[PDB]
Amino acid sequence: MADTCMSRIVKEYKVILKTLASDDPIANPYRGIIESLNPIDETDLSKWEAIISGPSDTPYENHQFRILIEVPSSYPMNPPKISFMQNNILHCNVKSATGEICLNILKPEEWTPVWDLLHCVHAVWRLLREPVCDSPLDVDIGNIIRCGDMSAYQGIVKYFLAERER
Amino acid sequence: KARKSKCIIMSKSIQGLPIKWEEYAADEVVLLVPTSHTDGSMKQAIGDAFRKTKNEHKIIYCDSMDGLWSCVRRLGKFQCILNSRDFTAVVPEDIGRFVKFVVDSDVEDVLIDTLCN
Repeated sequence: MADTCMSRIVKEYKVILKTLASDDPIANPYRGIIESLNPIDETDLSKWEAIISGPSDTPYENHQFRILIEVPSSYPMNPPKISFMQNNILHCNVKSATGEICLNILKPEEWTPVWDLLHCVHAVWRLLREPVCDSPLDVDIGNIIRCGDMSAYQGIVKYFLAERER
Repeated sequence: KARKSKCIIMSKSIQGLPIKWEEYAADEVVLLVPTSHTDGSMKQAIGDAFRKTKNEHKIIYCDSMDGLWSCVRRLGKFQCILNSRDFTAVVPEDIGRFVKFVVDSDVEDVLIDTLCN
């Protein structure tokens, strides 16, 4: 360790504030992608929240999503646990009602202690551009895209997002 | 008082009903248009009435039946209204697990009655 996890996360906290404090796209490659990323309560760096914006040319365009990030006491040896809010998005790889996410770089086999929260939140964003509807957490949204029905895919997602603002 | 949430499958015969859509556009309705079985795009007046109150997002165009019935499943609205005669089993055996009340009618009084409550 709870020692080296804490120093790692405090390094990251500085890098994060410095990165996201800029509107210059070389220091900040995450402009318009990650709107904010901070720990929910500063006495507890084990819990964080993030806001991303939907990637362009997807039905997530022009909407924001809040993401919860749990850092286990064994970070960065194990990945964080990342999820959406419940009933906040509809995606092949998200179990909507729980917000659970299936993201490959978070799996034992694939995780590198080199990746950080920024890389994990970016990868979640990347997932809204590039779904993997072949092993889906949401099997009905999976079945749409696996049938190529792009009109239904864009319609249902836009329906869902518009109706969420209401 | 309380109308029930609705999933409405907009085949030709349903598009043809004399319904003042401005009146239901605000409600929790979803319109699933089967482009597979419609000869093209949905009638202008219908699109115009949802558009007028910014409920245009409640119209969803579906390039396939499988895709359409996946939408019905996921949205889970109380009622599901369709006329399976514009498609000739049509309704997947599955549908009653996600939906409370299916109306599959051929009769104008019945369809109008459940849409207008």
